[PDB]
Amino acid sequence: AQRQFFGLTYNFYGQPAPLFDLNDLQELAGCYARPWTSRFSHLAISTGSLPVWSARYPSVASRNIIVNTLLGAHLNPFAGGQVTSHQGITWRDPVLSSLAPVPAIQPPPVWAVAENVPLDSNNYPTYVLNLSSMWPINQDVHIMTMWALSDQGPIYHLEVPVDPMPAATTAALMAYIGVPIAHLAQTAYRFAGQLPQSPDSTMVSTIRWLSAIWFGSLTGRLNRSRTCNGFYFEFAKPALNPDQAVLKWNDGARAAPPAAAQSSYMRCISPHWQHQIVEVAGALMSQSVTAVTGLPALIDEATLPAWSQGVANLTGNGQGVVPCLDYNPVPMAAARHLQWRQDGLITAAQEAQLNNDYTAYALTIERHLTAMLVANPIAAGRMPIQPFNAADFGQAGQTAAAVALAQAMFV
Amino acid sequence: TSGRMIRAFEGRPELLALAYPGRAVLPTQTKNAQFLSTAIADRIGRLDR
Repeated sequence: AQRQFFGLTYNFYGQPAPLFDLNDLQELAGCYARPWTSRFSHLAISTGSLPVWSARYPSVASRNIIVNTLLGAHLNPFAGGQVTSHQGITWRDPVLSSLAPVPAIQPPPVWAVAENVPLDSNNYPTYVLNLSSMWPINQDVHIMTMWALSDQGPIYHLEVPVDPMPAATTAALMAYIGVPIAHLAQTAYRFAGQLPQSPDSTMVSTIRWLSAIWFGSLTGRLNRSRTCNGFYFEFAKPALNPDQAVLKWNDGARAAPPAAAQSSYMRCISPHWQHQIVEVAGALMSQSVTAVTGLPALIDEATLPAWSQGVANLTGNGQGVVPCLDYNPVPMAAARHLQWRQDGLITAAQEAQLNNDYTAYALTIERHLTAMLVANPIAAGRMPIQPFNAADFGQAGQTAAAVALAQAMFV
Repeated sequence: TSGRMIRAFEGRPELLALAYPGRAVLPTQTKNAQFLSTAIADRIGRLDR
């Protein structure tokens, strides 16, 4: 199993302190006052399809964002090698089971406030000793890092080998027929969460393919007329249940393997993701794979924000540096619709209607978020939602390159 | 095979001997014994954590 990890904390958007309050620290959905393995606790039991959000957690991404900010204040052991306290709260034990008020016996030193501190598990030797019980820290820290590096949307990884899907993985995949993406993400999160796993594992490679397949269907390159290995994702009309994409197996044609190995990093370049479940689900699922196996290679700095330029174990500009692509959902949907009519699944009249429906749907997302931002100004003290500008909803980004990659990926 | 994990077969235990050929094989020299001597221990029982 992977015995070392690296990470990076969040960046204060000009504010002087991490953006959370004690109540946020008090109302986590999991076990009391523990951040680990909690990113899905708020929807383990569900009814209906309506997104879950509340007054002080007003977006589907809000809870996870808060958690990331929260962790940024207490991860000192992986930077300074010691446990510290902030505003009179610290960990119960060196195993970091949960947070608690500081005891009045041996108060640990007060944490010095800073941002974007690089992290290395080797600074804290006890983690190696207690790996069997501290394993979930590995997954969560990696998740936090993968979000901290971006100013606009979480970063995640894609790859497809030259060989066909190995038989062992196919045996596992049939267990996940007809399950929506969100459920799959929750399952993927739990798998890499509880116990340490080897990078070489049937389950790991299974999820890796799942990530690739979903992206291929996302562009519409994969559909019921062109499957990966019989697998593909089925979509509902965006006018209603716009997110209930599920996995299907089919007996039809299969896309041929790529000429060479393909791999890249992906990102959403528009604020839409903060209130769109499928982006969160896809990002987390891919990130879960990278968590257990580590980063295949450094990320290209060229398109990243300022604080992300040249992170020690994360970003670079040398030779073995995988580029990162980013896209906007609206043009992506248009391309997906275009693929469908080209493959003949739909007629052009339907394609025009689908674009109108989706654009209207996306408009509500923007309208909701922009109204929600002013209701929770970042200067208040906590950041339930990430700041943005109105123009960010119109950026096309590298969407053209994205669909080009998928076409080169599944062929 | 010490350290591996194997199933129980509580309903009728005689299946236990059949389920995992090779484990605890006598070093006698018989045709089946000679064959079973070539089994690889890592492929007994479950494979994953």
